[PDB]
Amino acid sequence: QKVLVQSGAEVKKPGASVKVSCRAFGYTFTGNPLHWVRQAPGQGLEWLGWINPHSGDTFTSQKFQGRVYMTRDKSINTAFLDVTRLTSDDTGIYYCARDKYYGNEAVGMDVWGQGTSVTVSS
Amino acid sequence: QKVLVQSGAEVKKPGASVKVSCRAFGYTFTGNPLHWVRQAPGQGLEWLGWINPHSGDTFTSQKFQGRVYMTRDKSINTAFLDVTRLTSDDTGIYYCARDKYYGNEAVGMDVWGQGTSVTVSS
Amino acid sequence: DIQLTQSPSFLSASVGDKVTITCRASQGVRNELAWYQQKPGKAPNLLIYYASTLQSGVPSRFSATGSGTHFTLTVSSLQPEDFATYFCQHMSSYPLTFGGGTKVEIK
Amino acid sequence: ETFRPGGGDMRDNWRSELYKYKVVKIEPLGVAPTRCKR
Amino acid sequence: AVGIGAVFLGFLGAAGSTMGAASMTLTVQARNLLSTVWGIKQLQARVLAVERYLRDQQLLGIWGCSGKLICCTNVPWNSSWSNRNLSEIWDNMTWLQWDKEISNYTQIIYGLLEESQNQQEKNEQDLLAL
Amino acid sequence: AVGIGAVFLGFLGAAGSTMGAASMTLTVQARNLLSTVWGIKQLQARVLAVERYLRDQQLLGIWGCSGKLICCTNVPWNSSWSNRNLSEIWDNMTWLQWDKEISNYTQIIYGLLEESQNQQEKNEQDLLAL
Amino acid sequence: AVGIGAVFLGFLGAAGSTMGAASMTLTVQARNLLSTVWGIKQLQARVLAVERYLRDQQLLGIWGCSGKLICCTNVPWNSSWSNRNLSEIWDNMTWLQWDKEISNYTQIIYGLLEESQNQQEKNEQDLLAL
Amino acid sequence: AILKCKDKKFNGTGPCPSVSTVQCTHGIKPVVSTQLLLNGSLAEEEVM
Ligand SMILES: *[C@@H]1O[C@H](CO)[C@@H](O[C@@H]2O[C@H](CO)[C@@H](O[C@@H]3O[C@H](CO)[C@@H](O)[C@H](O)[C@@H]3O)[C@H](O)[C@H]2NC(C)=O)[C@H](O)[C@H]1NC(C)=O
Ligand SMILES: *[C@@H]1O[C@H](CO)[C@@H](O[C@@H]2O[C@H](CO)[C@@H](O[C@@H]3O[C@H](CO)[C@@H](O)[C@H](O)[C@@H]3O)[C@H](O)[C@H]2NC(C)=O)[C@H](O)[C@H]1NC(C)=O
Ligand SMILES: *[C@@H]1O[C@H](CO)[C@@H](O[C@@H]2O[C@H](CO)[C@@H](O[C@@H]3O[C@H](CO)[C@@H](O)[C@H](O)[C@@H]3O)[C@H](O)[C@H]2NC(C)=O)[C@H](O)[C@H]1NC(C)=O
Ligand SMILES: *[C@@H]1O[C@H](CO)[C@@H](O[C@@H]2O[C@H](CO)[C@@H](O)[C@H](O)[C@H]2NC(C)=O)[C@H](O)[C@H]1NC(C)=O
Ligand SMILES: *[C@@H]1O[C@H](CO)[C@@H](O)[C@H](O)[C@H]1NC(C)=O
Repeated sequence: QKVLVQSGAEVKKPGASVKVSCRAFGYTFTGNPLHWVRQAPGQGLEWLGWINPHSGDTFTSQKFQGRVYMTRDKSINTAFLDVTRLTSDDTGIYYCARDKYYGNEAVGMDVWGQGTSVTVSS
Repeated sequence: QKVLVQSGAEVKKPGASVKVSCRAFGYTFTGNPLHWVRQAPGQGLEWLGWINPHSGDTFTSQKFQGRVYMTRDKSINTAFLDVTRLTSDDTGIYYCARDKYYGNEAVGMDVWGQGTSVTVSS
Repeated sequence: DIQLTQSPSFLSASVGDKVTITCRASQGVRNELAWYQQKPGKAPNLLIYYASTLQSGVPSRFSATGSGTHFTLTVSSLQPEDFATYFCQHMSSYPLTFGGGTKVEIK
Repeated sequence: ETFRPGGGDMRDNWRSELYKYKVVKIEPLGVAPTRCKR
Repeated sequence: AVGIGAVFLGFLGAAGSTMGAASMTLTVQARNLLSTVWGIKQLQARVLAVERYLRDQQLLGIWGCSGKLICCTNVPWNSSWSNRNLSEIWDNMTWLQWDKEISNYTQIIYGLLEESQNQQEKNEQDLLAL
Repeated sequence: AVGIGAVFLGFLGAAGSTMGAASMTLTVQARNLLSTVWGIKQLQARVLAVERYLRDQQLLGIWGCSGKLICCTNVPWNSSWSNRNLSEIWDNMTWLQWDKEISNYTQIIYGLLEESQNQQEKNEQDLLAL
Repeated sequence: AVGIGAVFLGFLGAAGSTMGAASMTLTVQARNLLSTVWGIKQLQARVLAVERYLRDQQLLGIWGCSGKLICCTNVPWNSSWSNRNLSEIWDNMTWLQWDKEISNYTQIIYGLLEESQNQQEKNEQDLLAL
Repeated sequence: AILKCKDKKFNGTGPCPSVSTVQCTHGIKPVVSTQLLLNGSLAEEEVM
């Protein structure tokens, strides 16, 4: 029953801002943290960060601070990722994943969204 | 709305006892203390004492102790002053006054009764 | 007791003039003073409490200042219905006592 | 200006007597800042 | 000046008084919170009064302030809720204005108190285990 | 002589016993206070019982005796209420006779306890401020 | 590993968790216990909920655990009630299984707590007399 | 509480020294009759 659904694919010009949504089904939205990851075309997975939907606390990777922001709305059980200053290196599939989070610490990403394809070109 | 109403004028022989009433309107009777003052014909104001209606404690001037008594009835919001051993020097208008009593300490009497005229003669 | 004196006992002034009445106390009272106005054969009314604050509804022409033993009541602009007996009373310690009485009369 | 008698709705009749009254619910709980610490 | 003692202002007489003075009549307000057309306008209202009183008592109890009218807590005062200093709070303002001002941050403060109380209970249990 | 421990006398079995013995069965009375013609003879009486219990609990709580069955207070025993010495009170008299004797001074003592609790709360708040 | 703090699992989200984890969400369950054919399906149900909550509160209070969610007692754990060690209780079992296991010894434990609380109150009264 | 007077020979008024507490009384049958009480309780000592 645990499912994550995102918005549609995005095409943006360089320097714009993109908002990727992620809504949860089948589990308590505030009961687990949400990782935000990305995979470029033909490359590996790059860990952008993760957010706590309950307290609203966020952590961003040191090579992403000041550029990518995270928010949530519990009324509709959704988490938003805002990526600014888009470039051609930001192309790929963004994934929002629920962590198992046993023992109030990261254990593993078990439920994944369908993946939102974001493209950046002139 | 704050009003004090007393009984009618009294004429007494020397050595008798007089009871001056004072009922309150427009404010909480137990919420403020009541001074009892008198003004002789053509003279100044002489202060006899004051009563705390809530606790029932009283204070009388050191020149009137053992002669004048003070009581209150909360069920009817009334204050009674009993003066015994009347003399020709006790003639005048007796006033009952509500103290402002800010900070649980005397500040000033702002509401006064109409004044009960007590006369003493042979 | 605490002796409370007033000056002048009697005064003459015209409408529009200024009247200053002096309270003096034998012992020291910090601000434990009150000024009252009593008309002939009528209940007295409060004018000042704390020696510097007007009672609610009092005309703004009234003013008073003083601490310790010396106090003054000032009627900035005398008015026709301002002619009455004036009293100055302490409450620092028992017994409470009123002033001798100051009467303002028209000229 | 012309004024004519009216009525019909008896709520106005009650309103002329209850005009100086209202109902409130007491909220006894409150939170304030103080230097005290548990 | 001179005085004789405290006076009684009534059920809500201290509503217009400052917070410092109004905090000396807390029991006064507290004690009156519990007490065929007219007859059935009483049974359903008495129940509602009982539920309100018990909601308040439970809310106090889950903070550790049970059986107390003034209760200090371990939750620090986040200044974002209010920036006023104490001097202008407890001597120049009443409780109605305070409830007007802080009406937005009530539930988060309540949850913070709840979680702090739970942490306190767990810490006490751990301490008594040794 | 030889004993084998305490015994259970029932809901009001200790009514005829002395105060010292009756105070050892307070919980027995305490726990029994909460629990279409016959059907509606229940909903209103239950509300009345709940209200009586909550009134008693609130009166206890506003004295600082919350969650306690025997509670000491800071209000001195003004001897005008009763002149009997303890020796003839706790060992040669039951609680019913006491309730008969002291029925006149109940509310003033309750108010004294209320104000004493308020003063205790204010003093505790002042002390914890330092 | 890395953590970002606690999370909220809901009203009964910790039902399937162990006792150690479930004890960190006691307030979550605690605060939800109080809140013409349809209208009368509400009044008596609300009354019943109030009576259940008050029975639980009185039962806690007569043990000395008033206003507490985790409360230590002076009644030793008679091993006849349960032989399991703590290691397999607080880390490898939930509260539902515990309630299934210990359903037989509830009332005797409750009475033991009641009498222990009464003894504690009497002892405190005796101590404060000196 | 319902206080029951166990004192036999009790004539329905005054002090009862033999008292008990009962959750409720014995089963009372609402027998409607005039001039003769029917299917009621009997005095255990003598005519009362
Ligand atoms: C209703 O409001 C008025 C004014 O807002 C309150 O009167 C004020 O009471 C305070 C203390 O109760 C007075 O402060 C005092 O000031 C003097 C002189 O500075 C000082 O010596 C004292 O130690 C004290 O700090 C204040 O002056 C006074 N203001 C006025 C205009 O009278 C009144 O108490 C309020 N009444 C209720 C029932 O809340
Ligand atoms: C009902 O009342 C009677 C008396 O009114 C109670 O019996 C009394 O019980 C006390 C102590 O339980 C006895 O005190 C004894 O005093 C003698 C004095 O010589 C002393 O030697 C003993 O060690 C003991 O302290 C008292 O004698 C006794 N009264 C009689 C007439 O035997 C009875 O306990 C009460 N019932 C209930 C259920 O409380
Ligand atoms: C539902 O039940 C499962 C188990 O049936 C729970 O998962 C278990 O959670 C515990 C503690 O969160 C895990 O213990 C951990 O084990 C690792 C490895 O030994 C150790 O390093 C840790 O310190 C901790 O002791 C346990 O491994 C894990 N079991 C499985 C199979 O994943 C789960 O948490 C329960 N869900 C809820 C909501 O309570
Ligand atoms: C009429 O009275 C007789 C005698 O009192 C009743 O018989 C008794 O019935 C009870 C049943 O509750 C038995 O326990 C007794 O042992 C019976 N006693 C005798 C002597 O038989 C009889 O039940 C009464 N009948 C009615 C209708 O009240
Ligand atoms: C019988 O009733 C009378 C009525 O006054 C009462 O005085 C008397 O005590 C009763 N009998 C007994 C044995 O109590």
